[PDB]
Amino acid sequence: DLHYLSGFGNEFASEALPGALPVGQNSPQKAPYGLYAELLSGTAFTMARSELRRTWLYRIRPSALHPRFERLARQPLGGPLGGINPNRLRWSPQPIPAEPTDFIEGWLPMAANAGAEKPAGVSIYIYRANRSMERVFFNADGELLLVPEQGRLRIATELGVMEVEPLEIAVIPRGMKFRVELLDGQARGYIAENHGAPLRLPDLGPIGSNGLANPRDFLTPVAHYEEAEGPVQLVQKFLGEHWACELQHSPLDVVAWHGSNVPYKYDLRRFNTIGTVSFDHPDPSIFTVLTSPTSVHGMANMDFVIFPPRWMVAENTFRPPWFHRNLMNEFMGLINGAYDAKAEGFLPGGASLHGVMSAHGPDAETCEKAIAADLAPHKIDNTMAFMFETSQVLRPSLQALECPQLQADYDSCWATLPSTFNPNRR
Amino acid sequence: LHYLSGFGNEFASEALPGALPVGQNSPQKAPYGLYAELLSGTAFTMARSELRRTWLYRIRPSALHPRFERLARQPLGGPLGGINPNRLRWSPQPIPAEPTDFIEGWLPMAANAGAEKPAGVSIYIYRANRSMERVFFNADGELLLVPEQGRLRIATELGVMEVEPLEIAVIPRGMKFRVELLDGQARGYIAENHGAPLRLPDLGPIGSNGLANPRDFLTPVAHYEEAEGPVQLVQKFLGEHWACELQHSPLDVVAWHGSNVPYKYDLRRFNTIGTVSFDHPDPSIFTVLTSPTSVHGMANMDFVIFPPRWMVAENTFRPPWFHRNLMNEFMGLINGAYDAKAEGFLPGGASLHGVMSAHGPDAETCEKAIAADLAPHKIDNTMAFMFETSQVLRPSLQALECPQLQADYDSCWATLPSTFNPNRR
Amino acid sequence: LHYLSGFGNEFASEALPGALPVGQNSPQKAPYGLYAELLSGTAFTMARSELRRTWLYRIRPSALHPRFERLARQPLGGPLGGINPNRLRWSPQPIPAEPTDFIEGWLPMAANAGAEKPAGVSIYIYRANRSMERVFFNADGELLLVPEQGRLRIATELGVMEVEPLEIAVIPRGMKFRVELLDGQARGYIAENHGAPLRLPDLGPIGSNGLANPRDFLTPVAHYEEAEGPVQLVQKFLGEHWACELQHSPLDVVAWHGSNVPYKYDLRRFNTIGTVSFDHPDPSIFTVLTSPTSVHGMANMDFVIFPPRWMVAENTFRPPWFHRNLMNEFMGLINGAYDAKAEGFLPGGASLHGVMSAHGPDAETCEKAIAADLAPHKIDNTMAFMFETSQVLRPSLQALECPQLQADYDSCWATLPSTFNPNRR
Amino acid sequence: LHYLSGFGNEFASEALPGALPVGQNSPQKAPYGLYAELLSGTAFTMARSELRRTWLYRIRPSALHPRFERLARQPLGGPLGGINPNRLRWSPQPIPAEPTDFIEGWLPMAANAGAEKPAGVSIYIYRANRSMERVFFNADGELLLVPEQGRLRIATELGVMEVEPLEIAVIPRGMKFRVELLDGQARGYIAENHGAPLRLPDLGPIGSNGLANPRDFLTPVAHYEEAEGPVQLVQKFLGEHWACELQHSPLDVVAWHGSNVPYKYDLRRFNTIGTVSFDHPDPSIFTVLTSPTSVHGMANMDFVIFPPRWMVAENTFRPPWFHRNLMNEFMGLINGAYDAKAEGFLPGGASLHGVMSAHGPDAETCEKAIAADLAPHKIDNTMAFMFETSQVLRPSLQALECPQLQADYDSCWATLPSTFNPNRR
Ligand SMILES: O=C(O)Cc1cc(O)ccc1O
Ligand SMILES: O=C(O)Cc1cc(O)ccc1O
Ligand SMILES: O=C(O)Cc1cc(O)ccc1O
Ligand SMILES: O=C(O)Cc1cc(O)ccc1O
Ligand SMILES: [Fe+3]
Ligand SMILES: [Fe+3]
Ligand SMILES: [Fe+3]
Ligand SMILES: [Fe+3]
Repeated sequence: DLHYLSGFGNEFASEALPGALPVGQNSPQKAPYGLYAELLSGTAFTMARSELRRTWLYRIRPSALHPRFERLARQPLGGPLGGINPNRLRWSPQPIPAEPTDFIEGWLPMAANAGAEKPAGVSIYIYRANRSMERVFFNADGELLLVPEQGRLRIATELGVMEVEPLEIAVIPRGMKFRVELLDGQARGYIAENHGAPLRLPDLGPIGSNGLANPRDFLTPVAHYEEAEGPVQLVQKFLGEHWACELQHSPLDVVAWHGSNVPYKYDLRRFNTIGTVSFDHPDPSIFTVLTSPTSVHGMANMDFVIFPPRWMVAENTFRPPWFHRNLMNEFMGLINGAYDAKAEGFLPGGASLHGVMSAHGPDAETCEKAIAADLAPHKIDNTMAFMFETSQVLRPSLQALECPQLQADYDSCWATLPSTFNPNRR
Repeated sequence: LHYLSGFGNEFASEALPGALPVGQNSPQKAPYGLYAELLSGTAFTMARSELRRTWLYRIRPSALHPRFERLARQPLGGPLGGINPNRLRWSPQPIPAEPTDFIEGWLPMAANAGAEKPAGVSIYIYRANRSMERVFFNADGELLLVPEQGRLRIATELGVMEVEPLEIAVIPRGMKFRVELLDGQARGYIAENHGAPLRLPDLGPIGSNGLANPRDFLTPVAHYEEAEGPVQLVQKFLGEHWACELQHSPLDVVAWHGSNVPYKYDLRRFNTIGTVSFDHPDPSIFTVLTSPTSVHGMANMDFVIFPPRWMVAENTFRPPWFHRNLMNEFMGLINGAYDAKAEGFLPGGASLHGVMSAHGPDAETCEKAIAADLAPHKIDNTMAFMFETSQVLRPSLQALECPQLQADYDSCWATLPSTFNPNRR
Repeated sequence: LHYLSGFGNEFASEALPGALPVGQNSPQKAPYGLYAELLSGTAFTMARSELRRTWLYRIRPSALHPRFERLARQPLGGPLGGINPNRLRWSPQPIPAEPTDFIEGWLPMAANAGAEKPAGVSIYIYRANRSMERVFFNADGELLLVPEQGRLRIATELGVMEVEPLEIAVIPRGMKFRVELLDGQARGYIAENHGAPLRLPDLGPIGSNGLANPRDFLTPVAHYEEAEGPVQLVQKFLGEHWACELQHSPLDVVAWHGSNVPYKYDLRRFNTIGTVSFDHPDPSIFTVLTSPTSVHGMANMDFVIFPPRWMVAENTFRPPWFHRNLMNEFMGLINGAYDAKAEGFLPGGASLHGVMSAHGPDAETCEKAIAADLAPHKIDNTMAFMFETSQVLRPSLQALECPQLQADYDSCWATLPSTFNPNRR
Repeated sequence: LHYLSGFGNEFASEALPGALPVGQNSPQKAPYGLYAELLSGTAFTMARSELRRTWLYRIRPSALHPRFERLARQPLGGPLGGINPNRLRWSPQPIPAEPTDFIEGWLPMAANAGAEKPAGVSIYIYRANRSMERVFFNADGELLLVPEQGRLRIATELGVMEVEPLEIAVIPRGMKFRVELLDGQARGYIAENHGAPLRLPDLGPIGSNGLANPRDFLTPVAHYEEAEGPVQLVQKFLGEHWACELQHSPLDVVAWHGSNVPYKYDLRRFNTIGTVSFDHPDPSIFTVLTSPTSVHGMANMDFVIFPPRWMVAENTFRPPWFHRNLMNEFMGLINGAYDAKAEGFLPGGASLHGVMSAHGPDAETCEKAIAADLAPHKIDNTMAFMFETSQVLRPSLQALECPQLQADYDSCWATLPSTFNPNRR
């Protein structure tokens, strides 16, 4: 049923009725089908064209037709930041709550660059839901990157419907209205809420003009509108708060649209993974799928990086990640299988945080196997881990620090590292 | 009053002949026994196009002052309002009965940050009923002033300028000035720019002429005062008023040269660019002045106007399109009526449409425009404007409790009908 | 003929279902037994916004060809003309009698450099009376086509597009095509771009919409030929036509994806921006496409048009102002009449005003515009354009020797009167 | 021989203790009575990342020389060849019988410009059968040397380095050196860079390690000659050899410090990056050194290698894709065989595929690569490379008439079969 349009960054055009898009202009005095033209400006008007995101919508009712928004009683993001804590942290998977919880009600704040009330940089959540949304929602605080881990989602957006399963990702532009339906009854996955410059493909450098995530594989849904008359709740997230009003129509009433500010999805199984074909262990920036820049050239707001099935051929090399201390902040999760660097304790749905200059690296067991291994071409398979790497430090929420799922002795995973130093034998 | 023209020029003005040193900035014995002082409006190391600095030749160094002390009267110390995503509209602000000079009468409307940590832009509406009997400088930012009622006579260190409704003036951060109310009372708007100084927009395809022409930006000529007697010196620092008493007038600059200057501009001289075919151009096209960030293309704020202009778009919906925006749109009105809003938006009024809030023409403007007979139409007798900021503008507590805040703004859109017919393109 | 819309898109098109490999570019065994081939329009390492590259899935690789040999017929061999700083105007070019297909009919008009050392821009007028019975590619640059008389049907590697006067078309460097004349004969203008590929201008204050809207740029859908038999393949290299003989059609691309594409654009769809107040905006404001240099702001060439448009400027001299320009202004005319010239400038004609040559409205146009009663006037039924280049344009020997070159173009300004009266402001 | 390590370092080396002035560059009385001399490899005002300058402390200043005089023997005086778009391949070059030292033996293969107006890049193959009994510098550009047969002992102003096949060496413009042939004869390739100095490529997502690691670039330590006796000093200027005679050694630098240095690099140390999944990455991914232009992303030339490497791409056509390129591809071979060409391409040989020429794997390689059953495979015992330039490479007349030019290179692609079946995905 669902068709998609391909090509990251494209000026797309889609209409659900023939000729619904005005021809040769954006704002006819009398629009086709008696629709209303509406502009969704995702960026300042004066961005360089390469950075412009904006979409013209031709819709049954203007978005401006809504009564006063009011603050909902139920607020999942109102918990305070946790205390200062430099420790290396790891969480076991999050259980799905018993009480009714839809997609937006189910975000568990893990760690963020700032407090919810003054969004900046990145905010990280784990979502757990057991109901489809019976309302429509937009996020005024940022762009959303969704990384499903358990259960498929059907995401009905203003520009059309997309379905996403684990091993795929989805991105929803700031301000865009959507409704998240659960195809498998319940769902769990990771969210990076990006409050800065929109995610986009990394500069490829010497990799050139193809590879990593190829832009042909980024898919955007085709136009689709609803005509359901009767009360519909519109919720927006603003400064961390859920506010709502009630409409008497469906706000997913866009019959046609054209432009570049679009929801999209991507299948990580399609990543054109580049790595070493010789020796050593490349910097994990080499696995970058999407990135959000800052005004500081080369220092991202965040990089979305993956660790996929891949060939390991490095000769005479310590193949797992090197022991590491980073200016950046490293938040990892796991979609399936096991991650190469950690023998036990890092499960799908789990998470780790190694903040600025925290000493990390492969655990004792992994290290021991790696040095002893007899090296031949080896394909890592049946796994997908990822990282949200942020320039700003990630402060864990109080909820996360108080989480029963917060493992108590993560530090022990390094505790048995032996000295093997012998100044007498090079 | 005489003026020097040319936005961004290296000016030179002297109130006494030869008062400027010739061929250097720092003579050992300066003409007329004046003191050389440097006002660095930017870091020393800015590229030359970004540099703002003025050399002052003055009777007493600004360094001659006793300790500043916090004033009890603090117009800008009120809290920030609570979180509120709603579309907001305010009726004109009445002028207070209590004695209130220019600096005492800034009503905080909305700001990117709390007054104690200035960042981005702070927006105010000023109301005053007294001329200033003292001198003031703002350590927190550059001031953009947009008079709505009443003329201002502004005595600055670099000289005197007068501004009336339909003109704007800008006072650089740290520059001392004193505001006289020529008409007894005054009301207008203020954008306080805590970021990169306002400048002319990059014209892109518009090229090398158009919009605000640089020849129209006017700076006053040198004028000094020789009052001996106690003068209060007030500064705004991190939101607070602090003061000391001097025994001389700090407006004692006999000559100056450089680029860091106060200036004025008559909005009636704007070379308005628009469509000459069809459709409705983005309102960035009406940009008068802009403050950039380190992110190319994304301003700290754009100052944009909606002036008398020709509407000629054919087969077009001529009023603004329905819109949702990353940026934050604060609109004011200097005179007349604005084309997007039939009623409720008056001179001295304000509207705030925050990031991604759904806005556009009201139901009435909509009906009329679709049924209108398209033909060249001169919009006249109006002047609206917008301060557009990239950071969200947080309404102050005062603005949210304001009797002038309209209770039923959302109702102006309430009667928009569905006209959809799936069976008729 | 179907098209794909959106300037600069990563497009994907297949003439057979699933002819595009899914999830990769280079399968070991490609669908349908096709061959993968990459056309790199730019260096691999360009920033993504500047990247132009298309993947092709074709019956035979382009590498399957015998040695190229120089043809005896060389339309572009003529030398550069002598040095001449004068203002030049040519009448329309007659179509020659002898058989002349599209590539045989380019009359070199003016160019930044000799044809054997391509640089900047080379300008031609094409005259043809035969469809091509061969396939062609230009190794020297991107081709901007501006038809003036006659429809073209252009069969490219990526598919077929048809172009008529008032439309333009661009064929990327190195891409193979064949031109069929739908009307028996054809005439038009060519800008051959040896520099950075043409693209949409930065809009500055115009914002995110306007001028040439990206949705209006159309790219053909995949289309392949299967005619076996002998086919001549010609390439232009350093000004010369070289050819080889193939035993298959080189237009055998069954599927493709990417961003290095031919496209067309309808100039009637141009969202024309201009003055809605007074004065006369810089003609850069009419920019459709632009080729930049490494010097920001200074294009290799701007392609600018002068379309139907409302003139409403008040108390203004509305025709172009008198002008001297660093840049070099080559004008053509697709239909109608141009606003700055009253006689002598006809469809298919050309004018050249080089670096610092004094140009402006002719005496007749000037006289009328000063005397006119001013009111809203719609310029209609006309399309002029300009190729504006930063490097000087050297007229060819053929152009300087042309019978179509007018002998007394200077005379059109000869009657400009003084009207200066120092006693009457 | 000892070396200092780290591409782009501020190095410091002295052959006598304390010969480098401490804490300054220009003492009034320098240690040991030496002369200070600055070698400015770049403009003074380059950003520091781009700066190359070396301070020398030497026995006599370089200014002590008689007038230079044009040599009668001119190795590079032959003209450019005619225009020729064809794909070209040459067999290895024989070494001439006549006495020919390093600089006498450069055979021009292809260049962006005629020797008299150096621009971009010039490519040569050197053949020599004598060591130099004289000293040489190149005013026209930086030299990248790629030995293929025979070892070199290169005495430079900054010290002595030894280079063998599989290593490269770079000598900065203007620096003096003398080449000794350790094996009696030598043959190899040269890229003469007339533009921005070669440097490490921006790594992009590869990040902060990989490709050529900076620690592996080695520079010789100070070494001076005290001999008095006749020495000929030759320079290449605008393509011509000019010489004067000294009665002392110009390799008399006792101490030096700075960043403008000769260096060498072992290609066997290249941290090769490639696909660990599928497809065939752009060969830019093999970049060792690059020379930029003012156009970001578009190199003057990239130096790229094809080294021993693991081939794991699954369900993939593993050899280079068929290709047409804006850029110009000159390939060479140091040892073994290159993956894309079954026969005809030997160590010492060369290919040129110019802008938009159709290239790709030969029919033999292609056929085999489609049929092979894929498994992990280490390509080994090979080293090829490419000089890829943005400007077109014109082959010299010498190279076009060279007996070693292969008469039927096009034949290698002539047996490419159609395998298209439109009725079978
Ligand atoms: O495994 C980790 O925790 C992250 C990581 C991955 C990698 O490839 C190199 C370094 C590193 O810290
Ligand atoms: O009228 C408004 O509120 C502001 C506005 C002006 C305009 O020209 C286009 C869009 C827009 O929201
Ligand atoms: O008429 C011309 O020749 C071209 C031209 C057009 C314009 O709008 C302003 C100046 C100019 O030279
Ligand atoms: O083999 C060649 O001629 C050079 C080459 C190498 C490569 O990896 C991809 C394309 C290409 O043309
Ligand atoms: Fe790390
Ligand atoms: Fe708006
Ligand atoms: Fe002109
Ligand atoms: Fe190639």
